[PDB]
Amino acid sequence: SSIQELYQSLKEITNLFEDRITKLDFKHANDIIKDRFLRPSNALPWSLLDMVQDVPDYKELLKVPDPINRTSHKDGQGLFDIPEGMNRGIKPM
Amino acid sequence: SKVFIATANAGKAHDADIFSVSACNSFTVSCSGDGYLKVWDNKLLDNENPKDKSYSHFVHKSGLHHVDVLQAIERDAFELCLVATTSFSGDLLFYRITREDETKKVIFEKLDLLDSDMKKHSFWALKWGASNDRLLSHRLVATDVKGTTYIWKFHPFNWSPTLELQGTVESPMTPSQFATSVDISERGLIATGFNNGTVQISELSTLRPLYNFESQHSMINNSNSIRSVKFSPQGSLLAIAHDSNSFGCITLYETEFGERIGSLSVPGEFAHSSWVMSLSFNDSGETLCSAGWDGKLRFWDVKTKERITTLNMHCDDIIEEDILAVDEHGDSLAEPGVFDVKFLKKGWRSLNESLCCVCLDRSIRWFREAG
Amino acid sequence: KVFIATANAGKAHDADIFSVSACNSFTVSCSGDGYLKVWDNKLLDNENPKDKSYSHFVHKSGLHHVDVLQAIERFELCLVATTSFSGDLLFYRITREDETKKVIFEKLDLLDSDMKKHSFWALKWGASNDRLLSHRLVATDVKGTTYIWKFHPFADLNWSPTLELQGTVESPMTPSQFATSVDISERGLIATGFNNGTVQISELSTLRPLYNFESNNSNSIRSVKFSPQGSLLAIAHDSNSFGCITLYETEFGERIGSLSVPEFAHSSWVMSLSFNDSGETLCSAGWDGKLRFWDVKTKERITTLNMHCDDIEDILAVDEHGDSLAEPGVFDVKFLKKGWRSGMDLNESLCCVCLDRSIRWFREA
Amino acid sequence: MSLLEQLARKRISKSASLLERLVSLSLKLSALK
Amino acid sequence: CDVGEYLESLDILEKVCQEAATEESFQIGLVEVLMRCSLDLYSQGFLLKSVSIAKDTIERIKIIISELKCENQQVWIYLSQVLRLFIWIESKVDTLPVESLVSIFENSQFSGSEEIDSVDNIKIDTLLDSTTDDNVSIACKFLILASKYSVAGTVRASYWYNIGISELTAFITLKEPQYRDAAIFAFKKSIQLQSNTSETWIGLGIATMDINFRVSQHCFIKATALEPKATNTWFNLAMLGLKKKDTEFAQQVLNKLQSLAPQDSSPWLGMALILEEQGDIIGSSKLFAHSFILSNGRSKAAQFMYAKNVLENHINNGDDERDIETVEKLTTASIALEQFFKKSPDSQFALQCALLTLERLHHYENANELANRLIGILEKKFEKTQDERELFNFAIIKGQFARIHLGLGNFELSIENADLSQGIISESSDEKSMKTKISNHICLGLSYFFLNDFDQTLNQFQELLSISKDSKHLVVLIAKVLYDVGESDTKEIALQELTEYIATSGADLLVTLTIAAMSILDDKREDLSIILEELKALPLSKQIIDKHKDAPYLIEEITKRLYRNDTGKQVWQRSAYFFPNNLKVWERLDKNIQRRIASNGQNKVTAEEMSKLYCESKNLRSIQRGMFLCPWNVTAVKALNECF
Repeated sequence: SSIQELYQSLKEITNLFEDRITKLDFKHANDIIKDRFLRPSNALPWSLLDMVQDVPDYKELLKVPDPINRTSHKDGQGLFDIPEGMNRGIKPM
Repeated sequence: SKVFIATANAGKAHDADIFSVSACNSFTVSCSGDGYLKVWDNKLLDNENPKDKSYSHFVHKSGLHHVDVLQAIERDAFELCLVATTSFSGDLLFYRITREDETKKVIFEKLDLLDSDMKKHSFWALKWGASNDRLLSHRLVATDVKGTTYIWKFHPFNWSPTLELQGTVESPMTPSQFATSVDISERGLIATGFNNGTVQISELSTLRPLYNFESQHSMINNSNSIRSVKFSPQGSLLAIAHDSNSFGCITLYETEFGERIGSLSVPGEFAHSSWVMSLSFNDSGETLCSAGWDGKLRFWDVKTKERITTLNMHCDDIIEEDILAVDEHGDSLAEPGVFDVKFLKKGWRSLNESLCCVCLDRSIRWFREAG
Repeated sequence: KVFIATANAGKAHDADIFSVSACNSFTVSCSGDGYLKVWDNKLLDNENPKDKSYSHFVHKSGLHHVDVLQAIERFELCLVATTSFSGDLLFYRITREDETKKVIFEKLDLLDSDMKKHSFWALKWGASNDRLLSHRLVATDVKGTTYIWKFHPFADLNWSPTLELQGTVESPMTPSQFATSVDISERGLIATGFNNGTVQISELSTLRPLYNFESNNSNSIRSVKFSPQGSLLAIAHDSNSFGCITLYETEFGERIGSLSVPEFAHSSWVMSLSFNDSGETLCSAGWDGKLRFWDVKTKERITTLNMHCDDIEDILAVDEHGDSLAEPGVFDVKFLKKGWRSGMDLNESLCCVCLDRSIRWFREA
Repeated sequence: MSLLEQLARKRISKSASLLERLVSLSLKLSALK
Repeated sequence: CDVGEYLESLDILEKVCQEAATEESFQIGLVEVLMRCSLDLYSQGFLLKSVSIAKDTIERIKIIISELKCENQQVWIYLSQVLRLFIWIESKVDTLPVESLVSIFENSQFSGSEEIDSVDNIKIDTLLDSTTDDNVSIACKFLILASKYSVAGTVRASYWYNIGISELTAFITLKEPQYRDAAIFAFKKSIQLQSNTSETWIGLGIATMDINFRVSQHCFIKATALEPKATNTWFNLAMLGLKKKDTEFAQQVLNKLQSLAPQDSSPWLGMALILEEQGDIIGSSKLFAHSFILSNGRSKAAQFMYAKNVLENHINNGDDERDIETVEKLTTASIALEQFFKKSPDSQFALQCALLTLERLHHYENANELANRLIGILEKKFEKTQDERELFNFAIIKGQFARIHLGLGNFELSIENADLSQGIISESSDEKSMKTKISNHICLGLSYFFLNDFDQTLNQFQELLSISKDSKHLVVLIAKVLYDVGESDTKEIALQELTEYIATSGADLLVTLTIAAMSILDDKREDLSIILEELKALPLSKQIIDKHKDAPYLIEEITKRLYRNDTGKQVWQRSAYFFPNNLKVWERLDKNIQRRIASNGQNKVTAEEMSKLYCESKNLRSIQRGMFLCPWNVTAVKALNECF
């Protein structure tokens, strides 16, 4: 029932279009049940990984300015404290 | 932002699904599952029915799923035109296309180019390679169901065509897989795609492997299958259309160093909601068109990896007597899927670029770029 | 307020009883064994209901939806439409034998070969009121499309039935969803519910959508109902293994309020809804085995009936795991108008099909 | 054998009761010195 | 060059330079075009070609400096720009031409200013005399040295700004205070010569985010004042506010940035972090996905955050292997992390996340390499610093690596690694080590099972596992192994264990399903009736959770095996009534409905399943379509063969 044998069988077909109907008919249950429910597997299922697996710098999100080639409103102790279009500034918490 | 507008349609062109389309300067050809090769004239006047300038030929009962055309000026005056198709039974067939001066009708003349031994293989894909100063002769490549690739050299000569087998390339894995795709580059490279998500690059001159890409992270055995491989006409880029389970993805690779550049996605990284069926580059190679099972044509900018525009297919876009809104079982064809798509050069469909696609409603549609 | 049992038929079907419907002459039930059963309403003072019962095998895959249309044309018309698990919309004509009162079923072929290739799920008959000249039938398919027909009993009094398709209404969302419930209003409105909690209201006059709604594991819409008089839409939808009821005003689509008991109405899913003739009382069938009656204006519970104990403080009690302490129950419920059922006449009636494969009848005292 | 591995090797119910009966750059720089 | 074409310009310049290899300008222009091409390739995403062009540029620069004996600021700036490519593409940092670089740095005649060298401590002699120095540190030192040799105050200001930028890059990459101090010194020197620069202010503000929030806030305001049409300074302000735990300020700034300049992934990433801080999970996940999608592949922070979020959301969620969407998300996370490793390898957190993701995806071949790299990293870290706390992490990674070998079929290696991990963790007494102990016991038991079928030590390890914890899935696994042994006593003990779990704890579906399967396979017609009556009384919640319909399947099997009639379709009818939009339900009832339910995106289906649905229409057109979808499907080819 190998695919190569089936393809070799196809090669025996020799010469208006017709929509023909196939003649194919569309133990086994025991094998399916054993595979689904009672077969220990080499690879651990997600249920056991759910039990044995444990999950493990702001300067990295910024952009450093590029090099430059030139050849070919309020205040406080001298420091700005409020940005433009804003009303508070910064307050650590 | 490019704009594409419909120019000609033809509904119910074939009696079954149209799986592939190919075009040349003189005409466009399509193949379908009903076993017919249909020729559509490119030199069609405005406001003329494409079906009037049509010619048909019966090839095989099992049906056809691939087609390609090779047209060239071989001698100073000789005209060459060949069509190669693979059937559902696994046969590779060749035909010659000629015309009369009396009535300009197309003549189909069968060619026997394969030897006895080569006829026992089941072929799936095919592709033509024209001579454009890379080598003196034309070439034909094809893949079989056992994972092997075949390379031929075609000699037109007195009319005596011969196919000389240059060699074969076997699959890089054991057990062998299914070779679903193949392509040829101008620089002389061969790309073959497999059903497990593996694509292999080999040299045309020496027939030796160079790269072996894997794009799959699979728990299901064949949930990552490669559907289309396309080489960029100008650069060293390769486009891979593969399957993510329930999705369609396009990945870009560079063939000079063998690196994964990135993926195409619209706002995971997925290009189409359903599986991507076909890919096509334009003449410049700066635009890529993808056909999807979701019934859309999407155009991408290759340089910026960004989508440019989208075309939606409707069954009502067709002559009202050639509209197929329901198939033989009763399913709705309101937004039919697209099987194949192809770019046409300027001056072929009479300037600017043109485009053709075949959809799930047994319709063939032509579009042209505005501007 | 108090409801008293009148008749009870146990082990009526050989599978699940999914739907029930009634008219002035009989109550009709459908089951998963593919049978239609007709129960004569004009029962005696004390008689076993199975004596007046008639069965008919319809389809091998079973049946889950049923509805009956009764009207006087000019002639007595009684027509039953049912839906099969295979997706077939089937029509039967109900007649009575003159001599022996035996019930005769006649199958009708109203759909052409093109229309018989769809998969239908829900259906609903639209009676001819003062606003509507002809009877109408609405049905939904597994792809979310709603179909509207017109029924013509006569030709050009010759009996020649004909179903004329007015048009279709597409689902309001892409990708489409499963259309699970449908209803038609006497004023000319159509409501359609979907499996994701969306309700769409369209117009019968011109067949275009009016507006849309949105109502966590399960969120399916189980039943959409229109008030017999006035502008009111009642929707039964699922919480996570819980039942909810919400009311909408149905002119511009404004939420009015929900029905709740100590915001859920039932411990399990709410299976069906049914307004009475006046529209002032609403009954709910739940998968916890109870029927709850509500006051529409007050939005407060009136009474509760238990299908597991005849003897009749009401809370939604659940165990440690979160499951209801009450066992599974009613599939479907339906009000029967005054005078429909013969007995000791001037009171509303009720019908109920349960998981025990039994059908129960109640009368208000 | 790694230092960690050497150090580690130098340092070194009713349910159950029912079962009873059964790198390069530095090297290059040094070499070129 | 300035418009996009480099190949033609490169060919023109190479042809020009061949017969005129005596003029400085020709080679300098060739170097400039090569550098710009390499940077454009890096921006496009051609990393290997970028490093190749960078190596060629460095060789040409060596030729210029040594053979031609020429010097200029432009060539040094070009070299500094080229050297950044090796640091950015850290996966290829070992291809740095150290010989050419040292020859170039030795052939120059440099005066030397000690003002910056006192804090920098970076010199040619110190770089040459290096012992146990990482590749990245050497690359950063070479970048700083290249920036330092480029010797009204405009040029001096640019020179100091370049030095400060290089020192900031080294400080961010290596995380050492001396580089930060040197960067601050260089920026202070640069500002004193030309204040209206708008980029030395940004660098100064980044350099002092942690030292002082007031100084860092004075910057990013002057920078905005000197140049208002930029979104980077506002993002820096938002990040500074987020570092100082000021959520409202950062949220307001990020909302302003989103309104003004959409299609930029950085504000979305910042808002994702903000919402994650506030305890919101769903909105943070949506923002992370949006930020990942918007950036294509130009941001690795977005890739890392998306992968981490996906792993966090699907690590104890009770998922099933048959969930197609979860597999899609895990595959996307794996690909994103694979692209992340081309620029930032040797990161422990990302490596552990990738190992977990690959373990859940059953990709053990790549997990082996990742685990080997992680083990090497841990060993090198212990060699550098001899803290003994590394043993615990070492043992946990050993347990991971033992789990990896089990899936590859290497049972002896699993036994070895699990024994080592158990030996280290034997003290334990911590909840973190309990999972590792359970994992080691499971691995040892299964390895002893599959290795020559040796059962005594298997039983000992399963006894230890049961003593450590009495869980549902552990009991199911033990029962499965005992049943697979095949002896009568083992089957009896497995059934008894399952029944005692049912008695001791509450009722369950998985244990009931296993008992049903054992009864069916052994054909115990006495217990089958009780199993059937227990399976037909499931509550509604358990039916909602059972979205793959195992219970109706087993109910139908038992019904058809016992009563020998077609009664098993009633459970499927009720499941269809309750869940009409489920693909698994309609298989036994109607195939036309099943085909339409998964056609136009109504349900998520794979190509193989769609091909199977097409071929079941039993006509030539549908069979041809299904075979076109999956030509390797045996049933499609059989149907096509039987058509003729």
